[PDB]
Amino acid sequence: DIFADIFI
Amino acid sequence: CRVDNGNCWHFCKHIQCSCAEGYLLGEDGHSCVAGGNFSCGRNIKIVNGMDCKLGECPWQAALVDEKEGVFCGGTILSPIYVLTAAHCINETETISVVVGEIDKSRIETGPLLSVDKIYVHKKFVPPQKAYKFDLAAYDYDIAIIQMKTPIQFSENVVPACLPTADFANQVLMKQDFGIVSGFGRIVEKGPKSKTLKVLKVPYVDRHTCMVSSETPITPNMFCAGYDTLPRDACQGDSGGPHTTVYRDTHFITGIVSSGEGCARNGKYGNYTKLSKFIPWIKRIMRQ
Amino acid sequence: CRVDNGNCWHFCKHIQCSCAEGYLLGEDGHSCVAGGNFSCGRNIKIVNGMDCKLGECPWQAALVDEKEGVFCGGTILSPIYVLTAAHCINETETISVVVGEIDKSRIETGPLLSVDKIYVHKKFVPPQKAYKFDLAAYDYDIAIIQMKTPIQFSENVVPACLPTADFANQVLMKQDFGIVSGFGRIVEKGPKSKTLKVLKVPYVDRHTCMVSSETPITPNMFCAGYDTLPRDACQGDSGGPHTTVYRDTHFITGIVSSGEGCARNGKYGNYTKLSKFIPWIKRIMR
Ligand code: NA
Repeated sequence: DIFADIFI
Repeated sequence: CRVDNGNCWHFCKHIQCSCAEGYLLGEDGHSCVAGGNFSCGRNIKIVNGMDCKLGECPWQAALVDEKEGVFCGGTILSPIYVLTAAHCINETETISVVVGEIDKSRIETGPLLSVDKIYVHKKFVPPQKAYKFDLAAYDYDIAIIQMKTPIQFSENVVPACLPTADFANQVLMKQDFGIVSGFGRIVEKGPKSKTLKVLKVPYVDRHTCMVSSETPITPNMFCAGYDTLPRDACQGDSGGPHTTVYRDTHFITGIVSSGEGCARNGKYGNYTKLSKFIPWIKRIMRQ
Repeated sequence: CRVDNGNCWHFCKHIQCSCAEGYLLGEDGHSCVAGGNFSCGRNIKIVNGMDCKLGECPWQAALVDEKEGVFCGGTILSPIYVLTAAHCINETETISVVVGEIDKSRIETGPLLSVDKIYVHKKFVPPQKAYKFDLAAYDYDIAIIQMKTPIQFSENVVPACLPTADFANQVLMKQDFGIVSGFGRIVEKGPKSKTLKVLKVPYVDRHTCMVSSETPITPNMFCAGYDTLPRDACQGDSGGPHTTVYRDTHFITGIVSSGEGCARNGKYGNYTKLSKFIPWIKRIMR
């Protein structure tokens, strides 16, 4: 898990 | 390729035809048949909707939270991707997914599929950003949840079909009706339905659309529903699917996004217009 | 090997010795030398700070919004990734990056760098969430920006050296001072500066930290500043680098996050305790 929310 | 759609069943391009994933080009060069049992868009064939029987809305996902329950819904793109609205993201403490169930109470208590990552469009305009910058609130209201492990498909759990921008533009949205479903509340400010509800709503023309709204309806959204007929989506339905049928096949066309109340006179429900986010979806999905 | 760091210039693994990215271990198994010209940390060597000369804050990034210009700062990790604060993300219409520049005016009028993706920490707590679920506001105030195109490094533009949790916990964060910079406000509620300012801020003891404010800093934060000396970060400085020097090399140790006003008596700035997020950073940089 990258423990992140990605904004594309 | 605007006269008969090039005679293609699904996608056309001048002409040459082609089908959505999990479909094969007919022996004639224009037809499209399901090349597998778990092909997208195959079915058993909210205010004032009818219960969506089991397997009638297989692409219907359920976003679930310990305290809040099912606050939103989504649409299965593939075994490990689920489309929803950006404004369903980061509004509850936790968040996980549930597919294949139509009974609200059973979903909540039952087990839950875990979420790995979550993509949110960078230009999403939350109400607060809107007022401060005078932007159209809930613009670019799109998001994609990536499951940690693949979802197990069945005749009750299968993805909706993704259209081509052109196809969704010239054929789909030129159709008469679209299907919307969710576990949202059954009455503005009313109770959450105990069952997965489904509803048919007609595409409304751009102009009629903008002119009847207190807030701007940007090119990235579109409205649907009825002028006076009290049918429409509502809170909790966000992220829910909006699909169009074309030759016994459902394609994703919209995403329950926003609305002024629920099922009000002279007003409609707003939806993210997927024909504007196909490349955005394709990019993610292909990785 | 917490005995003077094993007499090693950078990282000490219990003894085994190593160095920061772009550095080379000496023949003595202790020293670390610069592998290239754009090696991280290397330098030319806000309320009441100084004008950071060009080439003195090479890792300083400027986050740029069409209508609001520079609202936050960031820290260059590599040619592709820039470190910043979560609360700086999605709080404006557009977000571009600009580097190797210290003039506020020229940055807003000049050519910008395009942003591709942005990784916001999944546990970040905005004022919104902190009121709803009684969480600590600005906990996990960290985020990573991924440029569309590799940044061109030079004398004026180079990254800050990413440390190891240990090194940062046992050596860096035991130092007397850290350095911080940004284009933020020159005084609480005051105007943003015309030029990049840089400030030294002493490390404060976590206790003197819990005692100073109604708002307690979580274990993922640390505070730094002065008791009565009018020196602190301020609004617009968020995302900026808090670096600590060790053997003439600059390691990133914190991120400008929050604080009660700017430069108030008995209050200090709050920083994202970066040593808590090293593996988090390492995963995304893979
Ligand atoms: Na002070």
